[PDB]
Amino acid sequence: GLRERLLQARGRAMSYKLAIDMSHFIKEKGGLEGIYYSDRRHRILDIYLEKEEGIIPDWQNYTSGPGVRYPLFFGWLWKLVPVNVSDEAQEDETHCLVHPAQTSQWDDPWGEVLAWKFDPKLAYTYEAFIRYP
Amino acid sequence: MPMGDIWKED
Amino acid sequence: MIGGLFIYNHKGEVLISRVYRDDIGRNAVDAFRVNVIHARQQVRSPVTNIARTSFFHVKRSNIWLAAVTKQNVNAAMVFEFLYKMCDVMAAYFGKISEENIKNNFVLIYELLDEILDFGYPQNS
Amino acid sequence: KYFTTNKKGEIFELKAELNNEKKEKRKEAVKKVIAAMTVGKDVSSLFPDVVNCMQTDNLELKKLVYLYLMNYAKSQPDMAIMAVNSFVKDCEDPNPLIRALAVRTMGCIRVDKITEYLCEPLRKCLKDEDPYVRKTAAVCVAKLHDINAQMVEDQGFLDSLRDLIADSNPMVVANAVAALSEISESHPNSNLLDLNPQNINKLLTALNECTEWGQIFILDCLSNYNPKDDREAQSICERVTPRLSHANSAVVLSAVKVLMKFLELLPKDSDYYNMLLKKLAPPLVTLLSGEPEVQYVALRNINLIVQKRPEILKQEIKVFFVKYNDPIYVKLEKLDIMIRLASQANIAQVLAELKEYATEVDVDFVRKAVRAIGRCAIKVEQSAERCVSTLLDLIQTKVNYVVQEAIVVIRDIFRKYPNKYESIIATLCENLDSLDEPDARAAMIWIVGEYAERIDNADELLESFLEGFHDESTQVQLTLLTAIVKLFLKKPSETQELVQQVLSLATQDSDNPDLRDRGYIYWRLLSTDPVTAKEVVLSEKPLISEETDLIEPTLLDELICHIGSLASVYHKPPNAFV
Amino acid sequence: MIRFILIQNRAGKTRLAKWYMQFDDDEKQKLIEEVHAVVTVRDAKHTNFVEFRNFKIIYRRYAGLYFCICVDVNDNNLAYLEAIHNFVEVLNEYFHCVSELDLVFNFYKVYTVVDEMFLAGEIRETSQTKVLKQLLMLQS
Amino acid sequence: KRINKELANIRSKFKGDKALDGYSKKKYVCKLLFIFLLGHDIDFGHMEAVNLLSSNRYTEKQIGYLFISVLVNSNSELIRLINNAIKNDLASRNPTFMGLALHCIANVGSREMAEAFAGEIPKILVAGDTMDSVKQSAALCLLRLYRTSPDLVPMGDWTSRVVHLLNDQHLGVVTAATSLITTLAQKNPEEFKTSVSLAVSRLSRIVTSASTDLQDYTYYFVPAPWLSVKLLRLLQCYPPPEDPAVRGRLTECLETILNKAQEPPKSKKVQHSNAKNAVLFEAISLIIHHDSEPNLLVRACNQLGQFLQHRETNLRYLALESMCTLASSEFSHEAVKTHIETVINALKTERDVSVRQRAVDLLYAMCDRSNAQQIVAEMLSYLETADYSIREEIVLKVAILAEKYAVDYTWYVDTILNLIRIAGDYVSEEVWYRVIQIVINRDDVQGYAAKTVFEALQAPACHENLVKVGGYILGEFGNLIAGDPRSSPLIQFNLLHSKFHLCSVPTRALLLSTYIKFVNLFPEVKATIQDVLRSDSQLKNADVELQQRAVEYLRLSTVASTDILATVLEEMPPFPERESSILAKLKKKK
Repeated sequence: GLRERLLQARGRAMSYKLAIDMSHFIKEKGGLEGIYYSDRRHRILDIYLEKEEGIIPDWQNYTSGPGVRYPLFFGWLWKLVPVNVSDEAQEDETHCLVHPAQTSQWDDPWGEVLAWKFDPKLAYTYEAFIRYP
Repeated sequence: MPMGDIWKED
Repeated sequence: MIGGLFIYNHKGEVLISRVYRDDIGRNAVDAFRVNVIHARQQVRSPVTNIARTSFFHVKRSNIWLAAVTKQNVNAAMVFEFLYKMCDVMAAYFGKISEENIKNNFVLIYELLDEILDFGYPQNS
Repeated sequence: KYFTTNKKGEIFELKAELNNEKKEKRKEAVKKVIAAMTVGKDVSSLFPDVVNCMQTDNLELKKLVYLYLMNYAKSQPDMAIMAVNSFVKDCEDPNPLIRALAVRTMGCIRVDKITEYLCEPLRKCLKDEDPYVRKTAAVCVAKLHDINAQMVEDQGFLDSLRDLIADSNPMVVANAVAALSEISESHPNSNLLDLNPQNINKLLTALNECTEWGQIFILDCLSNYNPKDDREAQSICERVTPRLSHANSAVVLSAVKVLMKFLELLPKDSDYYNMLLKKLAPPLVTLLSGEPEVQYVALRNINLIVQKRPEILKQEIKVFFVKYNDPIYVKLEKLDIMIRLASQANIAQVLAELKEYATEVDVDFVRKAVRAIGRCAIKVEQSAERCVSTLLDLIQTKVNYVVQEAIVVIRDIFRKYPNKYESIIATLCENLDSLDEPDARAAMIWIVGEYAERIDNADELLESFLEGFHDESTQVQLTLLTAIVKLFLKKPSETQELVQQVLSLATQDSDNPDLRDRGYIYWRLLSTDPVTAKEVVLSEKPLISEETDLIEPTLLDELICHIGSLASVYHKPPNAFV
Repeated sequence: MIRFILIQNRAGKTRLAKWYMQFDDDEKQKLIEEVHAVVTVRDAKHTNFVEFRNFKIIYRRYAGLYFCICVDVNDNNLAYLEAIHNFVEVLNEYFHCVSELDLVFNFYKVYTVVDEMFLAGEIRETSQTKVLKQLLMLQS
Repeated sequence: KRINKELANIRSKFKGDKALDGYSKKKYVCKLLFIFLLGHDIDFGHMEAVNLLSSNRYTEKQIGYLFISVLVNSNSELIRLINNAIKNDLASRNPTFMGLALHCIANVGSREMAEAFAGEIPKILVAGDTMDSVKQSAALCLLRLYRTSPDLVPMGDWTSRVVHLLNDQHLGVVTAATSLITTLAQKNPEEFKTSVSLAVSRLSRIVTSASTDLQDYTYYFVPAPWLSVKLLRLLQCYPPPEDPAVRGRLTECLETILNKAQEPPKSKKVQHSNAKNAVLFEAISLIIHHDSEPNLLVRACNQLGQFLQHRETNLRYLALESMCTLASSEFSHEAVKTHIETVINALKTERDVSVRQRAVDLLYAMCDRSNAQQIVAEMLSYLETADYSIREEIVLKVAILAEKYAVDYTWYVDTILNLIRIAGDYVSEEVWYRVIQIVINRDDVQGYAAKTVFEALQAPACHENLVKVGGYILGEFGNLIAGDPRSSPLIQFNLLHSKFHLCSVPTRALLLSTYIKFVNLFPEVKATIQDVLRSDSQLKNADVELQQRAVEYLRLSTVASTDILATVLEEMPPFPERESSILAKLKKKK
């Protein structure tokens, strides 16, 4: 369901403990930490959590700084690491053209390809409260 | 236990 | 003497490059491909003078061994060093192709770290 | 966890793989980093993770890390000084190969702390055991002396270089004299320290017992040396004379440079001069049977050798005839050396190949051949009429890239012989069977301007060009005046509308100050005294020399000392490429 | 006006070439090499417009493919750049996904999409839905 | 190898007249086209596919049309059969076949086909019975025929129907008719004057629409960006409307364009950002080309000034590109000149060579009287580390600015000497013509220019153009620096005689005139220069220029009459007023 909708992208209160539990459910369901970032997958994940749990679209807000992207709202356990794609990856004859390896690159203001990755170090304390005002 | 992204068209 | 040893494929992509002096940069990398390989037919003299820079090139029917200098080198010494390098790579791994480049990419740099030092063709 | 890269559509971290205990995975990771560095990525954010983490095995990983450091030594010293103390603490290692590699990768760092933090590992490995360590030490001495700056112990480095000149290993002393030549690229106070009666014998013994590479540097520094003795000079020539080395071209041309700069004797009475002339010709002939690039370099040097001393390859011309399986540069230069060596005893062999080369397919080669026929006409005395008939037959084929080059050598024949060919003008100027390039235009305009007693309808052929006065040709005035300073006197009230029209076009229409000054010099001369103008402009001119395509003698004496250099191949002054 | 449309992979081949002006065979052989030598060196952090003598060649890099559309310096470069992206999205939506192997194997559909998108140096249809409907009607 | 095996397989498929089929021949032509895509030339039997165009198989017909479009040869009967099939498809009621024929005409460009089908295609274009997909191909086909042969295009009575094409519900016809009228307006403005007033209403109906309309012609929540750009480029090729209602409607449309640009973005897509900024930049170019509304010009200059601070490099390129004619205005010229330091900073902090070239062009355009010395110094600091390909245009632009804006010409001579010293190999000849003309014309920088070029010639790594300029300047004004002990006539000759040998042919031609002017000037220096003129290296030289100069100067120095010598080699009168030959060279270059 969620993995099929995320891989088909080739062209109440916002409590933090419930967001941690839902992030753990997503990680054990096999939906993230292996895919790239785009606005369509952002809207798909927001609409999926709003459909399956009735969540207000307020939590998914990542940092706009250059480099590593962290979630600003507390509870979400998915940061983004700027993946520099190798030269032997963007030369294959089966890679999709409208794909966030070559579509999401033009859209970010720093020009960096973003992917998803789990970070349990932010489960201890906040990061956006000490990184940016 | 994650999986692999679809990078190649089958 | 030799201020660079650039190995180019038949299209123009760099395989093994090396910078020895501060007067050779990425513009010196790109200008050789811009005005030597990607050009017209009737290939002239192998010592090309571009922007007070000297490009020697030797095409071994599939690959382009080039040297980029910027002063009064000994003339035939650079070509004899290039032919000695091609003979050493031939005796090492048979023919010279992109599979031989990728399969011995560490060994090529290991040979360049011993047969050449600051543009001086020191014998191993 | 920064700088995360992929592998054929995956996600994996490089820095954890670098800091991991798997040394084979660390080697594969640093191989991928070096591959990205070669293809042109910005992998400079891994420097404290590839330098300070040097805890694994020595040889291959340290060689790759030192390759990364000698590639990225132009980075910031704040990042380069993270483990630079443990980097420079390598002159006490048990492996002299590791010591020499550390010196060779520390020499390429042009940092401000280099002259204060590299003199101790350099001096701690000068008087070492392995000769390759001293070789790399002298290489890095020349590398640090390439900046030519007063270092912390630069005088001690020069004294150690002078000590390493007279040492045991031949490659070591060859590299040391090469470093003395490298620091001798500028003009210091201790420029070219000879120390003759021991260093010459040491260099000769090193040349006798050297390898196939140090002889080039030894003969390179020997080329600038100029002694004054006689028996010492003959011993130097006897030690230099056996040269048929496996490096077939560089050592041979450097020895030819040494022997040609080593020519200070009687040019007609010294028997050893004739001995050297007999000595140079088997290497200068057998040098051509190799690869095409060193063949081209040998031909470009042989051109200068023939232009200076023609009595070296004079009796051997059969090795310079072009075959049918040669590249274009060898095809041009063998032709030029052949038409320079066209003597009075091989014209029958020369002219048949010259008239055969005109039917080739390389356009520049056909242009060189149709200039070569005229150059051979200027060279050979009793062949000018046959070559003139051959050039007229080639012009009668009406080929655009043949006529426009043939009329220039025809103008050269007319300048060499001003009386014997007064019949070609009324046909050749009447043809004009092309739209001529400016060299052929200048040839046509000069031929019309001179010999004006037989081209008496020249006013129409000059006024055909006089309307479109936009080219680089001052001949349209300096040949108009040299004929219509006498035709206008023989016919008064006639061609004033030419001898004043071209001056009004060269006075206040031509923006070129050279053309304007020529116009004013002419206009102030013939409008004042016609006898003075006829004495100045229409005076007799001397004939040109026999060898046509020559260089200046000062530039030839410049290229004599640079026979092995790149200035011989470029045929330019050495300040034309800096 | 659009002078030529090129699809060049980074290896050096030419997959699609449409020439609207009058070029010779040697001119077509030389301009492809000049386009390759200009375009395939600059990275993604540069601009997307290059000038040759009087050209305004606009290029994008989709997964090793290089889409180049040439123009003279009179027209809107962002408009032709989004025309390139719209043509790539039309070729994407004709399939479920597309790549260089699909562009090689379906070049008879690629030339149909180009002839239904660009013509005579200008754009034939700005939309994509009518072009997809025309391609589905011509699929029989 | 593999290409030879593929050619052998193609010859085995179609070499003689073996038994084949229609689908087999179609697959053989498809394989031949696939081999042609790999870079292989083959022309075995083009008539077997040219005669197959009269079939009913649409796929095979399109394959044959692509084959005769990619391999259009100079055949007579094959092109005649192709034109007959084109006329049969145009006479037929098949819209796909008619569009394929129109595409074949517009891609072929044959003179015989353009002379044959010069009348039927506008009749198809104005035919109301045709579909909407035929007109958008036919208008571009007529545009291609008009670009191929403009003399064979009549101005028929269908022009009122051509203007009436823009009132269609379908908008691809509007795009094709806009591309036609934008080219035809440069020769017939009065025949499409009403199309301006129709296109204003069309652009208003586009930009005043919500997201409900234009369900297929929209682009990333932008209503018709290519059509809006085509309409604005159509209006740029026309004067502003004299009607006040049409002028106010156009002003309100441009105001809504600027307000939509100043509005925050709806989505975050960079495709939406480009498709929204494209209409903005074309509206800015229209406002700048009109130069009629100062309220629009001030807002456009402020919009471009705020756009120059953006992060996207291919947006800063257009922000620098669309301001060259904005700097040529008068009212917003100060608002252009507010960010000269920003242009200089964009030239310094660099990421793209064409971005630097556009910054150079904008600085040269906006250089009127702001800071001429600062602009010239920044241009020289850019030129010292510039590229080795476009250096000549920068050298000519520096020379134009230096000869244009200079109160005291001492800085001009210093600028020309710095430009000759820094990469004099790319300095064109008009620059060193112009500095000689200016030094001869002016009469207060002569001694300074002579002393400055005499000090500049003493460097060892001099350039050839410096030797030419110094040779003529010393030969003209060697008398004014004869009193100084460092500039005696002996040193004045010996420096040029050292620079004479290893230089080129026009240098050696000019220095001989300098030598004879020195013989005319200083009777102390006559002996050595007369010996150099009498030398055999000058007399017996192979070059006719140097031989004539040396021979006639040796004859002219020994006529035993100093009065005639002084009358001939006197002071040179100044040049007449020319018409900026450097500007003519720059206009011929760019």
